[PDB]
Amino acid sequence: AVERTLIIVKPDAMEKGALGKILDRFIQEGFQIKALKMFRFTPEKAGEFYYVHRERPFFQELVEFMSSGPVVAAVLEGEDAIKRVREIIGPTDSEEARKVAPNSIRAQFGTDKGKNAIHASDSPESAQYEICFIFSGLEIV
Amino acid sequence: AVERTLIIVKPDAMEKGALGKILDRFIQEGFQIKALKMFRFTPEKAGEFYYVHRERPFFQELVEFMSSGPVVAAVLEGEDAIKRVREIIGPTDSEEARKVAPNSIRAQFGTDKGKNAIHASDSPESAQYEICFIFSGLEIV
Amino acid sequence: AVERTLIIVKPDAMEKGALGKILDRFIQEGFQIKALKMFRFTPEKAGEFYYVHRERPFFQELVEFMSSGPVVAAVLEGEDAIKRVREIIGPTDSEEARKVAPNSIRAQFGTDKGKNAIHASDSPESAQYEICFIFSGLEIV
Amino acid sequence: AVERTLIIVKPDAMEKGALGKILDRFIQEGFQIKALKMFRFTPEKAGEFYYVHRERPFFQELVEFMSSGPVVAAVLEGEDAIKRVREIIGPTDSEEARKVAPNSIRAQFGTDKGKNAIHASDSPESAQYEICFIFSGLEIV
Repeated sequence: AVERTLIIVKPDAMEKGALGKILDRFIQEGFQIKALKMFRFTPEKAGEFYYVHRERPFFQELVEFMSSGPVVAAVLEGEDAIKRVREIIGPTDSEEARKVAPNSIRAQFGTDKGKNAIHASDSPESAQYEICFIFSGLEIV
Repeated sequence: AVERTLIIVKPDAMEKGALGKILDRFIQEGFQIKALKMFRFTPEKAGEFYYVHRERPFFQELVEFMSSGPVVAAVLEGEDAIKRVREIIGPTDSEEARKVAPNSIRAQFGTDKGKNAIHASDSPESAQYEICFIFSGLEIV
Repeated sequence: AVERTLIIVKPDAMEKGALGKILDRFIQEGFQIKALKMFRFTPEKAGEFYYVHRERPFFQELVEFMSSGPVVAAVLEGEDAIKRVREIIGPTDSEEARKVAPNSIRAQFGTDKGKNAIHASDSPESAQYEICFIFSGLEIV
Repeated sequence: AVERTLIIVKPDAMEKGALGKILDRFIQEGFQIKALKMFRFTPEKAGEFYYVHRERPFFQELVEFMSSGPVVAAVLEGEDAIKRVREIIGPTDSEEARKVAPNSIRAQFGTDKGKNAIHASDSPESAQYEICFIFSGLEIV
C-alpha cells in the first residue's frame, strides 16, 4: 500500500552539499515529498526522537552528532515507501554500504558508521512516531 | 495516569475575548500547558481534523465555522487529563451546559450547539491523533 | 496609528500560572492578539534575540534565564500599541513597579529585576525586529 | 558583502520533480541554505506576500497560481547573494530565458511567463520583507 516514511539528512551530508542530490534521488525513485523543513535538534529533542536507543552504547554520540548542526527532514510518500526507502539508503555503516550496496545513499554520501548521511524510519511503528515527532498534520501538504 | 489532551478555543470564544480566561481556568484546574499556538485552519485542514465526522449532518457547518477565523490550540497535561478536560468544558450544547453543568467552560462562554466556545479531544485515540494534527514533538516544550 | 508589538511571558510568570491572566489583561486593555505561541529559546537564540544587550553586564544572566524554560510570545495590535504596552507592563524592576505603577503587569506578577514576568518591545525598531525574530508573516492571523 | 535572499520553488517546478535539482544548483553555486520548508500559501497570504504587485494586471493570476499547490521556500546566504541569485534564475519569461540565458533556472525548469519555476527576491528591501514573511528568526539555523 501507499505509505509515509521519514528521512533526515544528517549534518555530515548537509555540510557536504548533498541535500539537493539526496532529495533528487527520492524524487527520481518516485516518492512524493509531503513535508520538508530545515531545523536543529536540541540535545534533549534528539534524545527523545531516538528514545528507543537510550540504553545503547552509541546513544550519547548519536544524540550529540544529531544535535551538532542543522538537519533537513522530509516526509516521503509512495507505494511500500517504508521498506523501499530503507533499502535505498543502505546499510548503516557507510563503508560497508560501498561494499554491498554501491548505489545506496549511504554508499554515495556517507562517510562511516556515525557520519552516515541520512536517517530513515525503520518500521511502520517508528515511521508513525518519527513523522509526528517532526511534523504536525498542519505541515503535511 | 498522566495524560495529554488537546483543546481548541473556537472563533466565537476568541471574538468574545475569552482566550485568557479559558487558559486561566485550565491553569487553575491544575493542568500544565505543554504546547500553545494561534493559527487558522484552512477548510481542507479543518475537514481532515474532523474526518471522523465527515458523514455527519453538521459536518460542513463545523468545517466552515472552524475555518472562519483564527483559533488557539493547547496541549494540556495532567492526571486523567482527557476525561477531566471533557468534564470541565461540559455538554456540547452550550444552553444545555448552563442547565446541567453551570460551572463548565461551555456554560460560561458558549452560545449554542455550533458556537460552543471550545473543542476538547473525546478519547485517548482522538487525543493522540488531534495533538499530532496540530503540534509536532518539536513544539511540545 | 495602529501598531504591532511583541510580548513574551517569561519563565517566572509561566511557573506562577499567570499566563491566562496576563493574556486576559491585554485583551481587556483592547488589544488584538495577532500571533501566539509557546516555545523555548535555545541559549544561542536568546542571545540573538537580545543582541543589542550583548555588551551589557546583565546579558549572560538574561540569556540563561530566558532559555531556562518555555516562554509564550504574542503579537499585540492596537492604536499606539508599542508605548501603551510598555506602560501596561511597567518599570523593569518589579519591586519599583509596585511602588510607582501598582496596577502594572510587573507589579502584579513580577518578583524582582531579573524575574520580572514579561518582556515587551522597547521601540518601533525593536518591535519590528523582535516580531520577525519569533513569528513569520505566515504565523500572523 | 554576505547577504541573505529568499527563493520559492513554484508549483510547476514542484510538480515536475525539479526541487532537488534546483536546490543542488544553489548549493553548487556556493550558497548556504539557512532555512527551508514546504508549505502552502492561502490566497490571502500569497496576496500579502506579493502586495507590491496588487495593482498589476497579472496579480490575480499570480496569487491564484502561487496558492494552487505546495511550494518550497529557502533562505540562501552568500557573498552578493541577492544579485547573484537574481541572475542565476534568469528572465521572468521562461521561453525568453531559454533564448538569452540558457543555463538559468527558468530556462531549465520554467515553462512560460506564469509557470516560471521559481521566485527570488528582487532587492535588499524586498529580500528583508520576503524572508520575514516566510521564516521567523527561530527558523533560520
